[PDB]
Amino acid sequence: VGNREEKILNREIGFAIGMPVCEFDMVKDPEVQDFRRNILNVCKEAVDLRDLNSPHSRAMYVYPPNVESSPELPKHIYNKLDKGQIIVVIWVIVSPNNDKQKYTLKINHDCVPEQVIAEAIRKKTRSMLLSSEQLKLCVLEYQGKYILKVCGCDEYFLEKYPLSQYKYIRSCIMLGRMPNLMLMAKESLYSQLPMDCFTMPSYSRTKSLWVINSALRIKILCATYVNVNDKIYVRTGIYHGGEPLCDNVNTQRVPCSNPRWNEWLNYDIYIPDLPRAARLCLSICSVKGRKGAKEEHCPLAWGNINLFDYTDTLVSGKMALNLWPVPHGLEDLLNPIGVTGSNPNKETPCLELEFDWFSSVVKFPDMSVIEEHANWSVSREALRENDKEQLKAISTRDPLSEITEQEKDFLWSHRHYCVTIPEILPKLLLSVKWNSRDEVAQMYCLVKDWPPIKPEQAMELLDCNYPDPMVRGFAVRCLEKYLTDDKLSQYLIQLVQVLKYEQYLDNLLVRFLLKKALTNQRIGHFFFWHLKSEMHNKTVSQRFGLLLESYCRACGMYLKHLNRQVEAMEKLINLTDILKQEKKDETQKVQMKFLVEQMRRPDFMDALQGFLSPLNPAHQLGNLRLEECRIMSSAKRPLWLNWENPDIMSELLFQNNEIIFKNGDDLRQDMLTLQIIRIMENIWQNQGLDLRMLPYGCLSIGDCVGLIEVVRNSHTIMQIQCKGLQFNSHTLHQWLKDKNKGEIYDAAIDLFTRSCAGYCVATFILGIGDRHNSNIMVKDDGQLFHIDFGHFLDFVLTQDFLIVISKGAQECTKTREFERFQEMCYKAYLAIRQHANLFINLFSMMLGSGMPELQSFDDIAYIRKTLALDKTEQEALEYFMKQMNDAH
Amino acid sequence: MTEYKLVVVGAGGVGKSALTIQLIQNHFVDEYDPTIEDSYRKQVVIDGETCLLDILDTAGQEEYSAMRDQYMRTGEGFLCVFAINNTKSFEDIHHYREQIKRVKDSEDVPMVLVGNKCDLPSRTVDTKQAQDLARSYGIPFIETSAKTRQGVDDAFYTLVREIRKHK
Ligand SMILES: COCCOc1ccccc1-c1nnc(Nc2ccc(CC(N)=O)cc2F)c2ccsc12
Ligand SMILES: Nc1nc2c(ncn2[C@@H]2O[C@H](COP(=O)(O)OP(=O)(O)NP(=O)(O)O)[C@@H](O)[C@H]2O)c(=O)[nH]1
Ligand SMILES: [Mg+2]
Ligand SMILES: [Mg+2]
Repeated sequence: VGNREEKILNREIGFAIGMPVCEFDMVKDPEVQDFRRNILNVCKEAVDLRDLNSPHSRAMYVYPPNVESSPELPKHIYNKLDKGQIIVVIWVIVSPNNDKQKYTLKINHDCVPEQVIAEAIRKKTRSMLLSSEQLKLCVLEYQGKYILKVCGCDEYFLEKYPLSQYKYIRSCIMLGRMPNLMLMAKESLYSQLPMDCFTMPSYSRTKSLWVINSALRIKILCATYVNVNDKIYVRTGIYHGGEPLCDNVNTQRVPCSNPRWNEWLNYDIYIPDLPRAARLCLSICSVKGRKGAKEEHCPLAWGNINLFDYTDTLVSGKMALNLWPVPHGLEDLLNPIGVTGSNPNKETPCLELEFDWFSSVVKFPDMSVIEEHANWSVSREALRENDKEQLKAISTRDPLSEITEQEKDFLWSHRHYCVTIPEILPKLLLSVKWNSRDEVAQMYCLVKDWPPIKPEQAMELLDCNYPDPMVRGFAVRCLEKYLTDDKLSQYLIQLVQVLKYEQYLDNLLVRFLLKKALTNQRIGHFFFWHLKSEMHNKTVSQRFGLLLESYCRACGMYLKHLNRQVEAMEKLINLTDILKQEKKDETQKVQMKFLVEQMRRPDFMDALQGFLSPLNPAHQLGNLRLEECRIMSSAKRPLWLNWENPDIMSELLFQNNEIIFKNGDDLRQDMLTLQIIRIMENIWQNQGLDLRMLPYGCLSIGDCVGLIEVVRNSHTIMQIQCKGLQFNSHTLHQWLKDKNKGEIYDAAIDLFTRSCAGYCVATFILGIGDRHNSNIMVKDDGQLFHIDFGHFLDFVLTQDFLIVISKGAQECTKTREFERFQEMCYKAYLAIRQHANLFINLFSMMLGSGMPELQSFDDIAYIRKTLALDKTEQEALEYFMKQMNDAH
Repeated sequence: MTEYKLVVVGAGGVGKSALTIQLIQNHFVDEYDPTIEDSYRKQVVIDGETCLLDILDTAGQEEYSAMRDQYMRTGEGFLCVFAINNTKSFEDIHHYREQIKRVKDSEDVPMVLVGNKCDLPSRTVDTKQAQDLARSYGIPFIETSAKTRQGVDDAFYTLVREIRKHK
């Protein structure tokens, strides 16, 4: 209650989320107060998991192993090693002034970290000498005392994975670099671990629906807070997710001067037929067209309502709700995919409703009644290999393939046999008439004991197409059994967005994410920032705020570290804001004079030093080398920031950490593209194709503010032609030769044509636009990559690139080098097409976000054309070869 | 607080590791433990100049020949060691010194010549032949033994004051 530590904790988490937690106590919503109380056992669950095998389990929480998905190395990666072995440099600190000595070892890549240490102990003991005292004392007491640590960052090898499965070692093998690892004592790391102190907060202390012989009707009494700029009306509609359960109905047009309706709207649906996730979607529309002009319908404000509350009670009686402003355009007068709930702002259009009052409290039937009605329907209703093969054909369809009404009836008839093919469940679920209690009851029973499926397929059951709780509960339980922490971080942004699709705060998906965020701090780091970046959106600030509160209440001492990051970001947000407010027109020189004069301030220079990088919490940021900080030459004044790496062996990784801070552009689309590029590269690497990509780090921390990783030794191909004085078509091959001479030249041409192939396929499939010479960059060794992924889903090859691919020849298209090049594009294009369902799922899960290029499924339908999903795989290759050989 | 960066180079089995280990921890090894690239450091008093020595034990095996370019760019001085049993030691020691002057185009680079295992009563290399090549390269020469501490200090200390000549 008034516990001194709780008053301090409540103040600390209020600084991290941007709003005081006393505002949550003011909320009178019984669902909100129930969430704060009932979510706490998830906090208790994860804290107990951290303290299970202490202190090793606490070290695993704070420093979890950044590990790859599979220990198996592909053929082309294994051949990069010297007869299966890898050379690793082991370091150790000796002087109190941080002096270092090294051992270089040639070990198998399979060796666990403890066996790598066993080689160093063997090498050290062979230099000294003792008999029956070396094996007895030295070997025994030097074992179980040390661990391996990456030189330069806070990554530890705390688990007995194969050494090559760690992502740092895997990258050194693929780049030719040599791993630099540091030995340190276990008790030196355990002494630096924080102490857990999680205690429960103070706030921790009659008629069935199917017996209602009536049709659904809803009143619209009147509205308030409307400003005129002819007539207005309210458009309503019962929705199950994004699909309407019946025809939409409007009200009689009333002049906007004084709006009163007081009319009952009848809906073509029986009350016993209302599904669990049934929602009322309504809005207020204006009609502005008379005397010579076609009348125009535009929505003023909107607002959705759950027909059942979180206690499975059908809403009845009078009700008022404030409506939300129109979204970024709309493709209709209604917004079903919108969020459900009343607007906290009370100077907004408020609409007073009245739902039918039946004399008793109406509840949704429990599963015992539902299962009994299901067996009644199937009993009243009382193998062929031909259509059995067709069921497999329907299973392989992409999630946006039009399933005809004949195929829907075909799937639903064979609903008991398609449990043999469990991946057909999403196709079967969309062939269900959710406005029929007879069908939904039988569908509840089949999903009740449905065979679990892969995480990539179960995430599809979490987008806006599947709002039923039983369907989502099955999808969550599939993730709880099969989703590793590696893949959870990979699809974390998608799984965070689909939280908005849940109609209740206390659900099963949020408990799975919160538990994993409090069990893995690498997860909880980005889990925090994805939630925090959207706290400005008042449509989700209450859900994400209450979730952040429960996280920050049990995340441990990492809250203190997050508050350093928040305060550092708010200082950068304030600096770039007034930089735009007062110095937008002034030139870059006087802008810099203002910049450095504000960064020398103590309050500022204290907050921007000594904190973890939000791009990667393993990267420590120390002193701000403001001599190297500058305002870049872009539209919205990006801040090139340079910190020093405070790690004891920063020189072995990097002494300076350069990060771009952008304030002006929306970075949500750049995140998604870079995530997909990362996934495409993982698909290509796992099946032979060595196509090196470069998905540099990018993180959105708020409304059009975020961080961008700086890639080193990279030059825009304009900066290549600009040094060399106007455009020419052979300069790219010359600079790549001037930086790669002799034997090194052939490898640079190799890396160039592979990265160029991977980005020709990536930019074509994703359909990213506005590709010009200033969007394409090249590294020193020849790695090509792209930047600025502002627009996608709205065919690249240049004579300059082909000359480099064919090693300077004139007839580059008729070259054996070029034939190997396009063969890589063909194998890479088909590789992405075989995983087309995964990429379609990721895009469709991101529809709940407010991204401009992702508002409807028709935006996602662009990749169906580039991947040619309606045609055959060969017909798709024929399509790609013609599209990518047009001229060029 | 002067720090001298020394690099011990030579062929495999000539004793370049037993030389350094003999310097620091007053010890001698009989096990041929092949080295790739190790580093040692210890404070030494030389002519009143209390200085730190950063030694870099290299690989005598030709398998890791690509690693020679980097430690030859960073080393201030080099401790070329040959085996007084192997005639091949004096042959490829030409390539070692000539490669040092290739990554550092300067023809004059600190580099004292060392020949280990002088304690052995059976030697197959003449002392004058080493002093002949030492004068040809304009460099000193120290005959050493790693098990008897025979001038192992003098072999390194000469290179420490040899680097001071360039500095
Ligand atoms: C924390 O105490 C040291 C624990 O070290 C270890 C623990 C377990 C396995 C190997 C080692 C280990 N030992 N010696 C190393 N080089 C080393 C060699 C000689 C000296 C004495 C000197 N003045 O030249 C000092 C040194 F450091 C190295 C280099 C890489 S690993 C390692
Ligand atoms: N008797 C005797 N043996 C010596 C002497 N110096 C070295 N050895 C022996 O010579 C062998 C080779 O030693 P080592 O230092 O590993 O040679 P190296 O030049 O470092 N080999 P590498 O370059 O591959 O690491 C060992 O068996 C060692 O005991 C010495 O002065 N006397
Ligand atoms: Mg790293
Ligand atoms: Mg050696």
